Parts: sequence; structure tokens; C-alpha cells
Amino acid sequence: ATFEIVNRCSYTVWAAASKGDAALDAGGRQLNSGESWTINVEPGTNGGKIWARTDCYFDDSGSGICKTGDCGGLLRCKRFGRPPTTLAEFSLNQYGKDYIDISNIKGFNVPMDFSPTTRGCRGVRCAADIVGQCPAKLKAPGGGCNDACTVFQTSEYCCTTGKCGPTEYSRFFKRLCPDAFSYVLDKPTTVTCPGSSNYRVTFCPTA
Repeated sequence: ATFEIVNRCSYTVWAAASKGDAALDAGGRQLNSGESWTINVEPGTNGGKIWARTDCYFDDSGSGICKTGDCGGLLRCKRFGRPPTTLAEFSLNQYGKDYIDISNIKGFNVPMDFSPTTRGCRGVRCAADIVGQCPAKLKAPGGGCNDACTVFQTSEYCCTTGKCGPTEYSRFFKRLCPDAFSYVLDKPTTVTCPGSSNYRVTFCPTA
């Protein structure tokens, strides 16, 4: 499956793609404002994620650091990134179908649209200004808006015991972005697409 990754932001981002124990495609690449990077993700990829990273420095070997979304200091990500990270999430060819969603469970750094390029389903979007409206105690001094699990490390925010409810913090993400996961047990906003769909992830989809 092809995922076109498009940076519409006015600033450079470093796209990342991983299923947590391995890179997807090259795993990561710089996208200046306007650039598009098309990756190929193996069919059957379960638990894949694509995100943006901001304010990165890499040396000639591709080791460095990013202020959001750093995945162990690598250009080419093999693992998930350091919150805060808006997440494009997907499982492909799961009993005949694809599943996609955007999640704010690991916080928010960059607005995102996640849409199929082929027929038979709809896209999802979290494009509100969450960083500028971020509650004071969630602001990440490094840039972005942390989720409350990252900030407070409690059973209620992290949903450790499997029994959490919505919170003042989750309700902020859900209010700004109704169509993205705000906490682990949020009512799902997952979209069912035909198996083997193709996709576009757009950073900063709106003005």
C-alpha cells in the first residue's frame, strides 16, 4: 500500500513511519514545506503509525534529535516517537479490511489529515490549533501539547487498569478534534476502508 506523505506546513517536518518494532519503508525523511514523500507499507501491517517530527538536527550518519516525535535520535525511525505526536494510525488487511484513525492519546504536535486516495471510505482530520490553545499544564516546553498520561503518569490518564473515563484533559483534545482519539477508551473514531486501500497523510491540511 502506498502512503503519500505531504507537508503543507510552512516549516520543515521530518516524517516518520514505524510499526513499533521496525521501520515502515525507510522509516523517516525530511519534508520541506510543500514536499511529498511516497512510501510503501507491506500489506498486513498491523499497528503502523506515521507522524511528523519538528526541529530536528541530524548529522551525516542520520543521528540527532528532534524536539517532538524523536524516535531514539534516528532520521530513519525504527520505533515510535517521543510525545507529543499527532498520530496517523492504521492496520491493513485485517480480515479483508483496512482500519485507520488519528489519535491524540500521545499528545499533539502538528495538524494532520489522514485520507484514502482510493474509493470506499472517508478520511479523518485533526487540524484545529491544539498547540496554541493547549491547557497550561499540558504545554510541552520543547514544543507541542502533551497528553495527560505523559504529564501525570496516573492510572486514570494512562488507562492502565483498562477502566478509565474521560477527563478534563481528554475533553480538551476531543473538543478541538472530535474525530481523533482523545483517551484510550474514547468512543472509537476508527474508519473501516476496503483492504489494500492507498492513503495520503497531509501535515497542516488547512490554512
